[PDB]
Amino acid sequence: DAQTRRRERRAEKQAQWKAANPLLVGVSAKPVNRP
RNA sequence: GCCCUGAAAAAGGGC
Repeated sequence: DAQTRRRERRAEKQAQWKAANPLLVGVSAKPVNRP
């Protein structure tokens, strides 16, 4: 189809969403900033 | 068949 294909074009929407939605991404997979 | 929206590995929508 074209949507499933468009999803590959959504990697920017996914990586932008995934970047701010780790909570909805692999439980226990949230980065932090306190070394 | 082509997309668009959804983050989607839902749900949706237009042509």
